[PDB]
Amino acid sequence: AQRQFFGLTYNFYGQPAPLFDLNDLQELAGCYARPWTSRFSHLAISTGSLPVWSARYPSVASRNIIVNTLLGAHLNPFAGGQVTSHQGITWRDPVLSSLAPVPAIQPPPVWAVAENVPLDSNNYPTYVLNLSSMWPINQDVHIMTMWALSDQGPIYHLEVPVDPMPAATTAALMAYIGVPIAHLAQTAYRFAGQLPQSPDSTMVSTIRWLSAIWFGSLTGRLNRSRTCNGFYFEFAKPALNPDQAVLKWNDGARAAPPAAAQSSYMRCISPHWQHQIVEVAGALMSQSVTAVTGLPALIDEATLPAWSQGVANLTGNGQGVVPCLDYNPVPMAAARHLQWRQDGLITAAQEAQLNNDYTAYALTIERHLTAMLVANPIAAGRMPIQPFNAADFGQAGQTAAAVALAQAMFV
Amino acid sequence: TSGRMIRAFEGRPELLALAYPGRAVLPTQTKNAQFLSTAIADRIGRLDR
Repeated sequence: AQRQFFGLTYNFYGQPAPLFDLNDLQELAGCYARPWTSRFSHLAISTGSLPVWSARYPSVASRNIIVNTLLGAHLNPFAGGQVTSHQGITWRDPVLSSLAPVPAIQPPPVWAVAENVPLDSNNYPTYVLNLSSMWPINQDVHIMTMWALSDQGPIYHLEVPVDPMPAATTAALMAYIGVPIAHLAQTAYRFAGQLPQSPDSTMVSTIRWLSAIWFGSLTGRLNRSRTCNGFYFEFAKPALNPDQAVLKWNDGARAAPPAAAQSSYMRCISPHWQHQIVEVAGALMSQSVTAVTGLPALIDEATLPAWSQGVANLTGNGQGVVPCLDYNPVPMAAARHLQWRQDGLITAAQEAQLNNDYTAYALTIERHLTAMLVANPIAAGRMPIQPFNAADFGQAGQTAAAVALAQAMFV
Repeated sequence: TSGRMIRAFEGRPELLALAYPGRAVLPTQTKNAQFLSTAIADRIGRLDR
């Protein structure tokens, strides 16, 4: 199993302190006052399809964002090698089971406030000793890092080998027929969460393919007329249940393997993701794979924000540096619709209607978020939602390159 | 095979001997014994954590 990890904390958007309050620290959905393995606790039991959000957690991404900010204040052991306290709260034990008020016996030193501190598990030797019980820290820290590096949307990884899907993985995949993406993400999160796993594992490679397949269907390159290995994702009309994409197996044609190995990093370049479940689900699922196996290679700095330029174990500009692509959902949907009519699944009249429906749907997302931002100004003290500008909803980004990659990926 | 994990077969235990050929094989020299001597221990029982 992977015995070392690296990470990076969040960046204060000009504010002087991490953006959370004690109540946020008090109302986590999991076990009391523990951040680990909690990113899905708020929807383990569900009814209906309506997104879950509340007054002080007003977006589907809000809870996870808060958690990331929260962790940024207490991860000192992986930077300074010691446990510290902030505003009179610290960990119960060196195993970091949960947070608690500081005891009045041996108060640990007060944490010095800073941002974007690089992290290395080797600074804290006890983690190696207690790996069997501290394993979930590995997954969560990696998740936090993968979000901290971006100013606009979480970063995640894609790859497809030259060989066909190995038989062992196919045996596992049939267990996940007809399950929506969100459920799959929750399952993927739990798998890499509880116990340490080897990078070489049937389950790991299974999820890796799942990530690739979903992206291929996302562009519409994969559909019921062109499957990966019989697998593909089925979509509902965006006018209603716009997110209930599920996995299907089919007996039809299969896309041929790529000429060479393909791999890249992906990102959403528009604020839409903060209130769109499928982006969160896809990002987390891919990130879960990278968590257990580590980063295949450094990320290209060229398109990243300022604080992300040249992170020690994360970003670079040398030779073995995988580029990162980013896209906007609206043009992506248009391309997906275009693929469908080209493959003949739909007629052009339907394609025009689908674009109108989706654009209207996306408009509500923007309208909701922009109204929600002013209701929770970042200067208040906590950041339930990430700041943005109105123009960010119109950026096309590298969407053209994205669909080009998928076409080169599944062929 | 010490350290591996194997199933129980509580309903009728005689299946236990059949389920995992090779484990605890006598070093006698018989045709089946000679064959079973070539089994690889890592492929007994479950494979994953």
